[PDB]
Amino acid sequence: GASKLRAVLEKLKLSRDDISTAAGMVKGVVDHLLLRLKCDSAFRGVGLLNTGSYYEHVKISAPNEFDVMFKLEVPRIQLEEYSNTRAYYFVKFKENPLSQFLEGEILSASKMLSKFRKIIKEEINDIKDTDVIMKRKRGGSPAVTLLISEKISVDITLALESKSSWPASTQEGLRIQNWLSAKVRKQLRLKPFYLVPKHAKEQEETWRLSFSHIEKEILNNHGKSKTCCENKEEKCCRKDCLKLMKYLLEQLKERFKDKKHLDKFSSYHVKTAFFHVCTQNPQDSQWDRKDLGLCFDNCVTYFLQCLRTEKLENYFIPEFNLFSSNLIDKRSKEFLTKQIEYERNNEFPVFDEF
Ligand SMILES: CCCc1cc(=O)n2nc(NCc3ccc(-c4ccccc4)cc3F)nc2[nH]1
Ligand SMILES: [Zn+2]
Repeated sequence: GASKLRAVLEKLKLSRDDISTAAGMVKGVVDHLLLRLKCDSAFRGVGLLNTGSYYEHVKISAPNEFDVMFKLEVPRIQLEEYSNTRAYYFVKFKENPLSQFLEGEILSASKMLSKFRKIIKEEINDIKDTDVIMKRKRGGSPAVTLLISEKISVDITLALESKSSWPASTQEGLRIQNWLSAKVRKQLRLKPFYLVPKHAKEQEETWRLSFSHIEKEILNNHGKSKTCCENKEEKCCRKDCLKLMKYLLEQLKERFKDKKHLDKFSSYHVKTAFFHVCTQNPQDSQWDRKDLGLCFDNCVTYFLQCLRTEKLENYFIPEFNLFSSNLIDKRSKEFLTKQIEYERNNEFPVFDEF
C-alpha cells in the first residue's frame, strides 16, 4: 500500500517545484507593502515572519494560493487571559507607536487592522503595472487577501511578536522531551511567541497565540537522531505522513465544499494529531521510510480516535481541546469519521480524485 502513497507524494512535489513566475509576482508586491508599511510610525517594525521565505502554502493542493505573515514586535508587553480560554488574550502595555490603537488599557485589533488594511489598500493601487485587487469582508486573521493578476491570491496576516517567556498556559505544552530532548525544548521556549487577531466563539478585542515558527523549526530538525534524513540509513517519513494527512483533509473538504460538514476543520487539527503521534513514537526506528504505509495508517488511526472521543489537545496549550463539543459538534466529527474510515478501507481514492 505504501507504493500508492509514494505516488501521491511524488505528484505533490512535482507541482511544488515546477517553474513559476508567481513567487516573484508575490515578492514584488509584498516587498512594496513592507516598504510603505514601514513609513508609518505605528508599523515601523513590521517584517516577514521567516525572512527569505514568502513562499508558504497552507493549501498544498493549490500552489497558486500564498500565505505570508507580517510580524511586528511589541516590547513592554503584558497579557490578560480572556475567559479562561487558555489561548485568547488581551494585550496591555507598561510612548509606544501603537498608542493610536488603544481603547482604554487594551490594544484594539479592530483599529490596528483598519489602518493596516488602509495602508495596503492605497499602496496596491500605486502598483499599476499589475491589477492587484484587495478582497474585503471582516475577519481578523488573515487580515487581508490580495488577488494578483488572475488566480494568484495572497493572504496577509499581521502578528504581534513578544520576546518574553511564553504564557503560563504553555507550561505543560511542547512535550517533546523524550523525542527532541529537554535541551531542544529549552531552546525553543526561549524563542519569541506571536499573537494574531482572533475571536473565540465567532466582539471582544482578543488575540490568539501562534507558534508557526516553532512548528517549522521542528519539521526541519525532526529526528531523535541529529542525522535523521541526512543519509540513506537514516531516512524517515515524518514529513511524508504530515503531508499526506494535510492533503487528505484538504481533498475531502474540496469533495464536500458545497456542504458545510468539514468547514470547521483546518490544517490545525491534522497538524496537532501528527505531533501527538511523534510524541507517542519518539524513535526514528518507528518512522522508517519503508514503513510509510503503516506509519500513515497509525496517524490516520490516532486522528479517528481523537474524533470519536472528542479530544484533541493543542500541542502547546494542553488544556485547549480543539475537538470540544462547543468548538466542533458531534455531527461534523461523525461525518469526517465516515469519510476517512471509508477512504482507508478503499486505499484512499480521494488523492486521485482531484
Ligand atoms: C505544531 C502543532 C500545530 C500548531 C502550530 C502552531 O503554530 N500553533 N500555534 C498554536 N497556538 C495555540 C492555539 C492555536 C489555535 C487554536 C485553535 C485552532 C482552531 C480553532 C480554535 C482554536 C488554539 C490554540 F490554543 N497552536 C499551534 N499548533
Ligand atoms: Zn527524518
